[PDB]
Amino acid sequence: EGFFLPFDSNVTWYSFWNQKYSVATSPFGDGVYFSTIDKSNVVRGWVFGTTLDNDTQSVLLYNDGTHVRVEVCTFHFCPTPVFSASSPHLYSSAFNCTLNYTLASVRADFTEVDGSFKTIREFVFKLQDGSLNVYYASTSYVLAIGATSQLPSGVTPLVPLWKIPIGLNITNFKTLVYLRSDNTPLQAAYVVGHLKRRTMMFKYDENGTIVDAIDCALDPLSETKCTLRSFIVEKGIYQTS
Amino acid sequence: PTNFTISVTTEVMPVSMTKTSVDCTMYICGDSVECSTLLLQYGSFCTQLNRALTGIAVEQDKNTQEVFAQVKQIYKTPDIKDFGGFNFSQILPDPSKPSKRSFIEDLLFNKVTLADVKQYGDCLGDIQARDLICAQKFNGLTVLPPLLTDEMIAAYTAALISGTATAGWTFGAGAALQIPFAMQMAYRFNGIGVTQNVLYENQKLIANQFNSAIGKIQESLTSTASALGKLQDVVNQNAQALNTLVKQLSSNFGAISSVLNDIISRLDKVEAEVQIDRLITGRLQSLQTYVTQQLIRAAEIRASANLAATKMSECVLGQSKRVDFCGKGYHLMSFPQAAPHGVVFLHVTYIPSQERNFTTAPAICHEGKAHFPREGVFVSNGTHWFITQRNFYEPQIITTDNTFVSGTCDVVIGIVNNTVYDP
Amino acid sequence: AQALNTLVKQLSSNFGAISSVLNDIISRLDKVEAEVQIDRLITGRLQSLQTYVTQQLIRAAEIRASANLAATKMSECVLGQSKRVDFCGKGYHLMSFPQAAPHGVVFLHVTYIPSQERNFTTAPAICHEGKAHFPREGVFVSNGTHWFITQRNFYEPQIITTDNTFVSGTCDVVIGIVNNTVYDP
Amino acid sequence: NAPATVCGPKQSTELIKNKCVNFNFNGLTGTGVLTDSNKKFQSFQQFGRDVSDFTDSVKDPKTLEVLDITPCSYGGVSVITPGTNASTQVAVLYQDVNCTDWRVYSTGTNMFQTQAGCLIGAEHVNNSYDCDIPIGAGICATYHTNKRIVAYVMSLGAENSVAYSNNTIAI
Ligand SMILES: C=CC1=C(C)/C(=C/c2[nH]c(/C=C3N=C(/C=C4\NC(=O)C(C)=C4C=C)C(C)=C\3CCC(=O)O)c(CCC(=O)O)c2C)NC1=O
Ligand SMILES: *[C@@H]1O[C@H](CO)[C@@H](O[C@@H]2O[C@H](CO)[C@@H](O)[C@H](O)[C@H]2NC(C)=O)[C@H](O)[C@H]1NC(C)=O
Ligand SMILES: *[C@@H]1O[C@H](CO)[C@@H](O)[C@H](O)[C@H]1NC(C)=O
Ligand SMILES: *[C@@H]1O[C@H](CO)[C@@H](O)[C@H](O)[C@H]1NC(C)=O
Ligand SMILES: *[C@@H]1O[C@H](CO)[C@@H](O)[C@H](O)[C@H]1NC(C)=O
Ligand SMILES: *[C@@H]1O[C@H](CO)[C@@H](O)[C@H](O)[C@H]1NC(C)=O
Ligand SMILES: *[C@@H]1O[C@H](CO)[C@@H](O)[C@H](O)[C@H]1NC(C)=O
Ligand SMILES: *[C@@H]1O[C@H](CO)[C@@H](O)[C@H](O)[C@H]1NC(C)=O
Ligand SMILES: *[C@@H]1O[C@H](CO)[C@@H](O)[C@H](O)[C@H]1NC(C)=O
Ligand SMILES: *[C@@H]1O[C@H](CO)[C@@H](O)[C@H](O)[C@H]1NC(C)=O
Ligand SMILES: *[C@@H]1O[C@H](CO)[C@@H](O)[C@H](O)[C@H]1NC(C)=O
Ligand SMILES: *[C@@H]1O[C@H](CO)[C@@H](O)[C@H](O)[C@H]1NC(C)=O
Ligand SMILES: *[C@@H]1O[C@H](CO)[C@@H](O)[C@H](O)[C@H]1NC(C)=O
Ligand SMILES: *[C@@H]1O[C@H](CO)[C@@H](O)[C@H](O)[C@H]1NC(C)=O
Ligand SMILES: *[C@@H]1O[C@H](CO)[C@@H](O)[C@H](O)[C@H]1NC(C)=O
Repeated sequence: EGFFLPFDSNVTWYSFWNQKYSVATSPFGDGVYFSTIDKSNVVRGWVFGTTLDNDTQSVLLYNDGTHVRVEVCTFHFCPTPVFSASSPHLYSSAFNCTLNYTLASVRADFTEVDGSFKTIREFVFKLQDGSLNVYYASTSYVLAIGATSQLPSGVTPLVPLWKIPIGLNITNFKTLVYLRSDNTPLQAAYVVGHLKRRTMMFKYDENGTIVDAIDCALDPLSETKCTLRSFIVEKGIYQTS
Repeated sequence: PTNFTISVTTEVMPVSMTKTSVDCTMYICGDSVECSTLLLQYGSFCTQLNRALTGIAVEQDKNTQEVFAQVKQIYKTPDIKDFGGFNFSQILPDPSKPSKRSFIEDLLFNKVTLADVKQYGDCLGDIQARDLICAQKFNGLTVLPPLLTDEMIAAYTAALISGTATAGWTFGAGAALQIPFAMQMAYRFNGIGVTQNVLYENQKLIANQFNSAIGKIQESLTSTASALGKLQDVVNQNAQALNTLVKQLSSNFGAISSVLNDIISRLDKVEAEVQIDRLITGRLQSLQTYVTQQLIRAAEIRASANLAATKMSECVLGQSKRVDFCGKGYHLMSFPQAAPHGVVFLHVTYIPSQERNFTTAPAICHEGKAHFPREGVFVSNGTHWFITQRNFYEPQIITTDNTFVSGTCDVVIGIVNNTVYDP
Repeated sequence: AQALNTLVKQLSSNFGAISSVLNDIISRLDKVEAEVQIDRLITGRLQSLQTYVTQQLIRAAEIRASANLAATKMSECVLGQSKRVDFCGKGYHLMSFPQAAPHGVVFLHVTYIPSQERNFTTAPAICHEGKAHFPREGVFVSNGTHWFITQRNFYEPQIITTDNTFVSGTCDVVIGIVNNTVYDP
Repeated sequence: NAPATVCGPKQSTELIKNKCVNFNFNGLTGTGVLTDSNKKFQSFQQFGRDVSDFTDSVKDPKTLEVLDITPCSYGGVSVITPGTNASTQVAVLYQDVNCTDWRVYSTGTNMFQTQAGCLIGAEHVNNSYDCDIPIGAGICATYHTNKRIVAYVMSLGAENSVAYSNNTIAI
């Protein structure tokens, strides 16, 4: 039991084609679930904070093309911060800045990839004792450019990546993408969910990987699976909570 | 009734459960010397727990002894398994087979998984298998073997049968007295109220029905597996209690961790003692709960074993007049069969069938006196009046030997005028 | 006695406290830190009493089962004659006598044990004529030359009589029937 | 609970495998037997857990290979004795030792497997008496004549046979 995204929960899908662009500031309540369905490297990173103005400081976690940088600075953010191709059009000024280092050396080009969506990159961001914990998993997921905007089936366990000591209050967060040559960005999509304090049962296989988790206290059948510590329930009557 | 059915039905009775012993110092502490001391203050409780478990383990062998070792004369299995047309081969051991058990006993032993000897190298070389028995034994939970092996229990069963096939009911009371099986079957028929001439007149049919019922029993336990559910539940409860005991070692019991190594490595010996004492109290409580539930299950198993010993004495070693005690119907014979953690009784019963309506009278007014039937009832087929036994339609001429005279015929309600033969 | 003495001996357990003696704890500590040690001792001793009471309940259930069986044996073996095999002693039960014992009862089962058996050639029935004769009580026995009818549990031979036997059907159906004569008074 | 890069200065000894040792892996102490493991840790994991919370595996911090941790204490042990003031010699039954040819206290002079474990200190006899001291799996023991502890297969009862005949009865 901890902070998890509930099964079959209300999550918001945000779409990107050459005519629309949606980067609205989602609330950061008890942790969020983030997942980008993308054929290229569009969603560069995120901005975490409270007001996202220069009165308070903010977290700038993003990929510049070759490294994953985190900056806990107080920014004068431009309205709708973006990347003009590889050029960062993020902030006008940055001062009083308490954290600036690179987390990983990940080469991610800004080139547009034609075709259909290829991979889904799933993230879990949660705040624990002033540190931003990042959980990450990447799965191949072929999605077309029409008639379906759903999440993949099954489970994919997100491994713990980083513990960033940002040390500040986070209530809102904003996604940033790259704008190509200052036009409306290419085909991309991202989903924002919200974690809740739930119990959940995880099944580990013989190799140690999590497969087929279940959400305890979602329906009485799941609570029976929780109590039985099993994913197979025999026929009969079962007392629940 | 004008006919009958020879019915053989099974009754599955648990007799013994798994004997177990617990090393407290191995369960409460893994190998921690720091936990071995401060457990000396709780040694009386662990001697109490092991005393209760030893009493249960001794009572299990006492339960097995009181059911199967009723007679101490191990009668030899005869070379011929046919006793007046009655085929005893499926319930007696086959000398041509390597196993010294009956075919029915082999089917019974194949129907229980028996998942509770081991070696340290076996658990050391099979870590990736994650065996439950290795996890039980690494925490000081051992399973003790029963005193009687399955071969000796099968030998006791094969001595109980063929002591009743060759000497019948007369070896549980004194020395065995041999008797032909047809005459002993006639005695059993006389025991249920059927005249023995019915058995001699329908010996081939009765033997064929008995063999067919034995074959029906054999096929119902090469098919469905829910018949041995009581023994399987005994095995499953004994395994589940030990697995719960193993799983309950992950409880923190209010301490900072449920791991003794973590507490010892992070804390010095002023603050590790508090968490270690909390873990000791919790694990001792878990062991006490396990021992208490084992005592409850041992009491239930002992009640079942006492009932099984009573059925061994009254259904196998004799013919019982008690209704439904030795199967449904009029009891004729019972044959024990050795099963894992229990016994299976093959109850041979007499089921009357194919009844016919008859006009009946309580008594016959032949003259100024009244005639009452000695054994049986007065029946009429429409024209003439006969007297027959109750459990089989055998109409006989109403004579003075068939009836007796008591009083006048003006006081019996339902009295019927008819002649009575006098030779 | 062992349960009571174990209850007495378990008062020496510290139960995680600094001492198993209340007087030592009260003499060394004031009432803010003696309270936790006294509470630990209270919890441990209450647990010991609960364990004793639970084991007493289980033993009382076993004793009640034994007493119910003893009352059934008093009813069926002492106040009557039991036809149940091995319920009142080994053998054919005649009578039983209860004897008072400390914490229980001792039954003296008087039983009939037949002995000194002898071999006899036997037949299921007698084909005296076109009809067949079956024994009313007991079995047909032969001493080598003549045929007799005796009761089952005791050798008391007597000649075959129409009162001793009964007639049912012809004699070509019974397997093992022998030829003899039946006396008619 | 996790891989660590800041440690106190203690030592770094060599790995001792297939032997009960006092281990200390990244500050986590304990006793057990270290063996090579077919487990693949996911590079954020340093310790492994069984169905309890016992640390049954560990990732070695120098050579990043997983080692299994098993307790070195294992196997049921029983003592067979006659009464005190009858004898002082005993027989020891090691339930989880196959000595048919060890993890025993003493090698003795009498060894044979009983299907209830290895029996040391009692000589096998071919006779079959009634049970005096139950060992298990059909084996019993007694103090029998110079006096010694002997182990034997228990006898189920007197051997008997009934002369069955289709025309003979016993009265
Ligand atoms: C901004 C955060 C961010 C995270 C959390 C991140 C994690 C991350 N990205 C990876 C690969 C990768 N992931 C990406 C790209 C991305 N994947 C993403 O999560 C995002 C947002 C991008 C960039 C837009 C690519 C292209 C690689 C490198 C593949 C390679 O060259 O082998 C890997 C695997 C590295 C390895 O196996 O050696 C990790 C752990 N990368 C990031 O850039
Ligand atoms: C920790 O240091 C040890 C000792 O130097 C390293 O073990 C050596 O590794 C090299 C390179 O693989 C081998 O050629 C040597 O044979 C190893 N020596 C011994 C004694 O094992 C080890 O690789 C280092 N580990 C890390 C994670 O840096
Ligand atoms: C802070 O933001 C305000 C607008 O809210 C702007 O006028 C001002 O110049 C900014 N100051 C700095 C130092 O960036
Ligand atoms: C972080 O440091 C890099 C150089 O290491 C610098 O280019 C960058 O501007 C810094 N980010 C700030 C001050 O926000
Ligand atoms: C575990 O991994 C092996 C390869 O190392 C693979 O063959 C096997 O299928 C995997 N097991 C599961 C349950 O996925
Ligand atoms: C009794 O039933 C059996 C089996 O069906 C049959 O063979 C036999 O003829 C029946 N007997 C009578 C008298 O009807
Ligand atoms: C008894 O039955 C078995 C099969 O169940 C058969 O092989 C055997 O011949 C039968 N015996 C007799 C005497 O018919
Ligand atoms: C006996 O008579 C009753 C009442 O008429 C009838 O229902 C029943 O079937 C009869 N039983 C027979 C013929 O066996
Ligand atoms: C009843 O049975 C007798 C037997 O002698 C027979 O003569 C008579 O006809 C029968 N009556 C019937 C079937 O109504
Ligand atoms: C039997 O019952 C019938 C029908 O009710 C009745 O007429 C008759 O008197 C009764 N006979 C006796 C003897 O009670
Ligand atoms: C009866 O006959 C059998 C078989 O011949 C024999 O063993 C036995 O001694 C005889 N006598 C008695 C009294 O049983
Ligand atoms: C059998 O008994 C009869 C009647 O007492 C007697 O005459 C006869 O001699 C006996 N036969 C033998 C062989 O003892
Ligand atoms: C009794 O058995 C013998 C030996 O097999 C046989 O010859 C005889 O016919 C049998 N008698 C019967 C079945 O009446
Ligand atoms: C002991 O080892 C032998 C080696 O031949 C093996 O046959 C046997 O099954 C093992 N176990 C027992 C309990 O004897
Ligand atoms: C005991 O029996 C075994 C197995 O048959 C045999 O090898 C051994 O010599 C016997 N010992 C005796 C008779 O002393």
